[PDB]
Amino acid sequence: SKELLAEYQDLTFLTKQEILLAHRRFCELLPQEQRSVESSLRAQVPFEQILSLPELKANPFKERICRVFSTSPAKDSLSFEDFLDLLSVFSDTATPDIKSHYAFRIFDFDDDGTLNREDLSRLVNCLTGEGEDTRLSASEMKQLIDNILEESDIDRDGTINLSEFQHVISRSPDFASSFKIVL
Repeated sequence: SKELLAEYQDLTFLTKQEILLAHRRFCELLPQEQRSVESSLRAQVPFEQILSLPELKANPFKERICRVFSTSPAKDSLSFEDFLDLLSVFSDTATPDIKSHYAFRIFDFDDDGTLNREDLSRLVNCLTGEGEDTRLSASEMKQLIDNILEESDIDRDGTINLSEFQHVISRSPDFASSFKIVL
């Protein structure tokens, strides 16, 4: 995390200065839970330290973004190698397929390759239950999940794979192109 030496697997769209600027962002992000002595390297940066700054509060996808970036167990989360590989997906120069693959992984909670009906409900409820979702506004998406899955499940298993997601979302890849960062 804090050193630039030990086995950095980063096949990525960032040149030598873009990595140095992103390393300075990761350095400002690093020190509150380990405040002065930087002891736990491939473990911090955590969701507590991502939640630390102003506009990471009513963004319903910030814990989803953290989980696709690294994570697996709680508190052992976004190391610097994860830190570069992630924003490389949103870099200018990065391909529409790696951005549509990231959009699939926001809906695919357990990362097994398939959007199940429960994981599509839990993602869409995370963004829709913010500005007063009353009982009819909850029932409209709780009925429309089953009907989106019934129509997009072309292969038969009752669960949306990456081929069936990209048949609805990016067969001509227009939505797949619109995922750019400012670095």
